[PDB]
Amino acid sequence: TTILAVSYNGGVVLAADSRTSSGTYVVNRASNKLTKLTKKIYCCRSGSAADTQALAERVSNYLGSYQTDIGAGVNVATAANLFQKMCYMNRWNISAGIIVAGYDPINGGSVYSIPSGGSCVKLDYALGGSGSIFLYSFFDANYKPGMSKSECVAFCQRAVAHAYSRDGSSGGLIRTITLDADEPEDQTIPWNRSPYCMEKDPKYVTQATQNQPFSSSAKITGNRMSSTG
Amino acid sequence: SGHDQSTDVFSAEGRVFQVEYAGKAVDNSSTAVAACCKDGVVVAVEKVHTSRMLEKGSNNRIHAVDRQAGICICGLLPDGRAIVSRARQEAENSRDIFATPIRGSVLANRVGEFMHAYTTHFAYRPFGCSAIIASYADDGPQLFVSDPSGTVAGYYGVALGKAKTVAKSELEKLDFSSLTCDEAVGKLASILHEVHDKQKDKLYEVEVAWVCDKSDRKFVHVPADMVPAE
Ligand SMILES: *[B]([O])([O])[C]([C][C]([C])[C])[N]C(=O)[C]([C]C1=[C][C]=[C][C]=[C]1)[N]C(=O)C1=[C]N=[C][C]=N1
Repeated sequence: TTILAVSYNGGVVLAADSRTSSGTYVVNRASNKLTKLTKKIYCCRSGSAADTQALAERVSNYLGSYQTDIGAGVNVATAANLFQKMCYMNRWNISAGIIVAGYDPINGGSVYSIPSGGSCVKLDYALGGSGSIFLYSFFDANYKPGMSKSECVAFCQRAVAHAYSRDGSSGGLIRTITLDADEPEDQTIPWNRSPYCMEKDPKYVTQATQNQPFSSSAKITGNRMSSTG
Repeated sequence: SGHDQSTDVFSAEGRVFQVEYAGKAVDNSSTAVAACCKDGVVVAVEKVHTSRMLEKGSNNRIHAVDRQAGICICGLLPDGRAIVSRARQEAENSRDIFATPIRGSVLANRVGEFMHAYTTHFAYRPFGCSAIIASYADDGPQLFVSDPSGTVAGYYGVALGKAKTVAKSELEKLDFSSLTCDEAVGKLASILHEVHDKQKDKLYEVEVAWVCDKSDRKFVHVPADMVPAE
């Protein structure tokens, strides 16, 4: 699982892969780790597939019962204190890394990263999942803050594609959605139209010369591809 | 007297006779010749068959040590097979430990130390054998000769055997700088049919082997139809 959420001027861009894998076997290759809480507030979802699904639909029922009694819109800081309350009083029993990102008219675009420990940190961009450790040095070099909506979509799709190329846990589709003052626009690009893959990376075309022919010199001349020559 | 009974006995003038007596086992053996032909090395020997019923290919004195090198022996055949089976072990070590083919000057220096180590101890006797290392490693074409004393030396051409003095003068007429491996198989085999007499033995044939760029740097024997007939 590689999940991330990046803020721009208008709102936020949620990004995630699509694969639940029982250790080493792909149980599902079209998962949806972008969970709707309210219309403009979603959450990314990593870790245990059952422990985080039960939290996401328990928060989303407190959060819709709140919205009816208030009669107004729900702030993102409200939804991020319902995950922190539940991920802290269950922190020894669940495995839950949650990234809460959304839009509210008061504060604009907000990103909250709630790790497995149960803390809450408000950010500009957040990373999560087992594939997130590849993306710290990728965002230190290639990420500049203050992009547009069209640039954050193509960046976060290029960000996830570098993550599941090296990670074995992550893979599949790339599901992204933007949350701002307009309608929430979702987009799912496949594997075969992904912006990066190592199989078509032109520097991994040459095989590593392991299987040397039996020869008279120490001059390395590539692999042995035939029984005759 | 008792000054020539083992190997750990210097003479009154500093000589070791059991080494020098082993050198008479090579001088009474069949004729060997070799040549370095500026892209490879050709080695030819004469097999003295003692019976008409020996199979063609018996008693081949040329053995492949590595893919690029091979030792032909001159002297006693079973004593030289301990040299061949040792230099194969020296060439297997460089492929398995150092991941590199053994060089020509390094394989010969390992032969000359195995043959010398049996001339210093009382329980062992020296070899009745002169080993000719013909190699083509990343240091070019090499031609070495290890005598029973353990002395190695790089040569351009060599004659060993009984008529090694007449065949040495026949090598001085070749070139070794413009000489190729294409012509030298016909030349060196024609040395053996002129240096050797049929008035002692009736059955004698020649065995030639090379390693050069035409054989893809591989030590091979001849195709049977490249050798001159007589
Ligand atoms: B992602 O791989 O972390 C994913 C996130 C989930 C919330 C959709 N989790 C899973 O794939 C888990 C396994 C796992 C992998 C790595 C870290 C933690 C957990 N999958 C399951 O829990 C699972 C396994 N078999 C059947 C159903 N669900």
